[PDB]
Amino acid sequence: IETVPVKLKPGMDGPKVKQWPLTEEKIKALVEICTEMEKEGKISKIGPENPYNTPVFAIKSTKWRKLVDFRELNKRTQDFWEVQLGIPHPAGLKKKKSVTVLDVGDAYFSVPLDEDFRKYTAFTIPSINNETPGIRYQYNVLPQGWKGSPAIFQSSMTKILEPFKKQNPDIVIYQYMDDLYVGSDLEIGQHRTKIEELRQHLLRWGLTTPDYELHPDKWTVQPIVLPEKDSWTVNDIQKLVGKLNWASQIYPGIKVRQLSKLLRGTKALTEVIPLTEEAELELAENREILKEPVHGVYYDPSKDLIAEIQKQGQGQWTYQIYQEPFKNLKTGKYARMRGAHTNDVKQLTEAVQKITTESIVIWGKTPKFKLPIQKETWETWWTEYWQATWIPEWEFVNTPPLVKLWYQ
Amino acid sequence: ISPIETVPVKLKPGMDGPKVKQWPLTEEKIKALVEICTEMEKEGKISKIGPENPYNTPVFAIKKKDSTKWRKLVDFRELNKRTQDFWEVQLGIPHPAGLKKKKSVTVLDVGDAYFSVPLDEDFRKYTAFTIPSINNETPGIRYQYNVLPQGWKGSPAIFQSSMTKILEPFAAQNPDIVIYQYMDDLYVGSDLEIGQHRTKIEELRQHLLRWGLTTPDKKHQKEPPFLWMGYELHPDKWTVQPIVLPEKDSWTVNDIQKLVGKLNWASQIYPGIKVRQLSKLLRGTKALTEVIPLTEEAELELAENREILKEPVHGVYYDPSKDLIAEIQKQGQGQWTYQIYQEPFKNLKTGKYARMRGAHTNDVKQLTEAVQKITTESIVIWGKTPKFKLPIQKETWETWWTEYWQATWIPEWEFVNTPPLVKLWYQLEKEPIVGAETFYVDGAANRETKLGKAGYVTNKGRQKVVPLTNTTNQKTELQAIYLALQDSGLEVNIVTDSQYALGIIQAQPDKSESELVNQIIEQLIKKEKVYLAWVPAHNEQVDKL
Repeated sequence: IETVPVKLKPGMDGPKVKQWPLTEEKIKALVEICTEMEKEGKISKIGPENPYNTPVFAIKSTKWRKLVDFRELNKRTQDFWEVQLGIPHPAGLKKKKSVTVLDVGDAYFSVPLDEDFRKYTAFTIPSINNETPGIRYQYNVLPQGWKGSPAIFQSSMTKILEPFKKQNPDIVIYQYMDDLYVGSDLEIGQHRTKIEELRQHLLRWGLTTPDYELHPDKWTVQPIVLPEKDSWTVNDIQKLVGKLNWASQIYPGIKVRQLSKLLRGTKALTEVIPLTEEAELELAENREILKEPVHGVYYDPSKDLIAEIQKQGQGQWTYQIYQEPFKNLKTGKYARMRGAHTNDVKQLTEAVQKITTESIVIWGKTPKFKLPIQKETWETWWTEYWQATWIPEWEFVNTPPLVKLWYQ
Repeated sequence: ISPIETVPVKLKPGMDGPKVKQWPLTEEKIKALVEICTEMEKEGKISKIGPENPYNTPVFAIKKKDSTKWRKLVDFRELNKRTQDFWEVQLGIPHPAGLKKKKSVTVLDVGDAYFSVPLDEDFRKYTAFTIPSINNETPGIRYQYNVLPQGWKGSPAIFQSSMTKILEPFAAQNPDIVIYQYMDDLYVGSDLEIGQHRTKIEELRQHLLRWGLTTPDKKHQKEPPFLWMGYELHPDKWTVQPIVLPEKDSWTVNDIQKLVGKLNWASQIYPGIKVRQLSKLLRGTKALTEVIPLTEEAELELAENREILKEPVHGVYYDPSKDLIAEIQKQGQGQWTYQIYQEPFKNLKTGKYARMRGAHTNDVKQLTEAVQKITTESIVIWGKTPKFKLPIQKETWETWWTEYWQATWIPEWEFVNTPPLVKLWYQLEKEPIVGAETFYVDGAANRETKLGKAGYVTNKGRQKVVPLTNTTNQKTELQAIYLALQDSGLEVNIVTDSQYALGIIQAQPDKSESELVNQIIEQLIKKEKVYLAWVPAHNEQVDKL
């Protein structure tokens, strides 16, 4: 098998991202892994004549896995390799009643990587206390985590999958970087049986796959609705008017002036202003407008997806995925159900993963996150709960939402 | 040179090699240059090729070590600009608190290191230089390099990997001895009976010499304690080489920079050093040598540092069998101090955290930030994270992090009862207060007029308006809340159309670089119950316009 040649975007230079420091445990795990991989031909030590680097990490699902962070190489090459070798994203996958996610990254490691390109997969096992130079490798085979890998392999993957796709014309199969998403409208039992059939079929053709079934029938944009009380106060009216005014940014037909006239004289917060018929008119019309979806909300495929997350206490989190402000493409809520077995960063990591999975199933792209967390904290601990082969882009917000329960 | 395998070096893509002018120099300089040049050609460091090479780099001749011995050196700027990049020569240095006591330590400085490593052949043509005789009216002689030239872009990294490869065989035959590398030095540690350690040092020396690398054959190592990168490394302790703090009347920008630098450098092993008021001065303007008068606070800080500093303090080395503790104390004005130790009599090291960003800061959020900075530092230095000793109650912390808008991780930590304890000094109500007066506050200013007003109207019919000079919309927005607090009982509901004020106050800050906000803090601490609610503008806001 000869190598698919990989010409980067013209003028692009290779990744030069510094390596993060790791604990001793994870450095030893990386040393083990890489010594095995060098033994198997998959990587090779490199000289100082190679100036590139790309971070590595050790994650876990009981022994250590190595995770390369190829985000820079991805932008630097595959923005030409979503073009030259793109994988079309099936708009039908999102509609299937069940979708299972199979890891098939182990395939790539059989395929040699183009000679002239290997230099850019360089990584460094770091060393504690700067005591020794750091161990320097580059890949001789298609690396997991690189977007070029499944692009190069998709011919092989299409062939391997053809018999199953003939036998099963309704099952949807989409390959994003290291996983197949397999969607069916079967009973969970029949669906799991057919997933196992695909597993054994992949194995009959020599694809190992290890060994948790998501359902995209959720509501697209969860509609937020004002509280329903059997008694209203001045401050209840004030929160209600405030929450209705902020929605005016999204549904512009928010008709609230009967409520502003309902709290007209300077009253104590605890006083209960009665429900005017004008007031109940405004309130019912506004609930009605809240039931309907937004207008003009579409998915611009030229642009990037943007996700925002808000912590809600008691282990609850809310998120919105949008491309322009207030034109939400999807909204949801995550809740980790484990008392003292989960903490904030565990929850945020699991939520970021769930949002990225949803985003893939729905659009084939991943979103850039606006994470509510101190940059250095996340940089230190995000690996401790990360169970995914890919890594979304992200950034860190420092202004808090003064709008918390405006989302839930 | 050496039988070492060269590393292939190519020029930057689509670049040619240097073709730079060689203006003639002093005849004396040319003479000394030819002397040393032909002497190092005899040693194979350089060769002489005249005819076909179109490249050229300039040479200079000076006398910095006047041993009746001049020195040639080459301005490799235009060549360096055209050679490829390399693997970044190791950025950073090992900190002494992460070193482990080895029963014996030797330091070996490698002599004329770069000139003993060969240069990739097909690249040598790009190091060519020339020597003229008489104003170029008679031709000159042209040389090129066979080894890593002094101060060329690839020299240090290529040297480092050559050295690593030469070490590998000895390291394989000697697992019990440990060799760390730095620019020209080897640091060899062992826990062997001293005679064995000396025999091993001579074995390593002969190894290196057989690879072409000379090493001090004397009672080589400048003995312990070692003066290393601004450090004193003692057999069982480390500290910083002494720091002289000058006494001067006037102070320049450069001198305050040097002082703040020496102080922060000292702060890694001397506990209690502060630099808040010293660096406040430089943070003023971007002036480069402006004569900045010293202030009163800066001078007390300098006195206190001077009193910490005239007495010696040391650190211990790391023992991986004994666990790792970090303890944190507060100082004041967002300054925090900490110690990393394994036993409470001697520290591995010390350090300070300064709340730099955020004019509306919080004690608990800052403490978190300090735990973070320490955690990163320990992952770097020791490869694990400390167990923390923290002056905060568990109920305090669990209350804070559960209500805070960000997600925050809190490693294994134990409360310490040392003051000044870290607490939260007030908490707004979650819901309005029955039987408590409601204050519709608002305030206003004019951008160009710079005059403003601030006031309130209450459900009891109480109204106040107060005028203010040189204020902003935001400052009067906070002043209106301050009025409501001043004029209210121990339970007060407050209503503002200023999302900025709600943002400030809801951040539960403990101190500010703003007198007004500190007065609001003292009021909120004084008040028993305060619910603060927000509404938008367009109430009482129109009466204070």
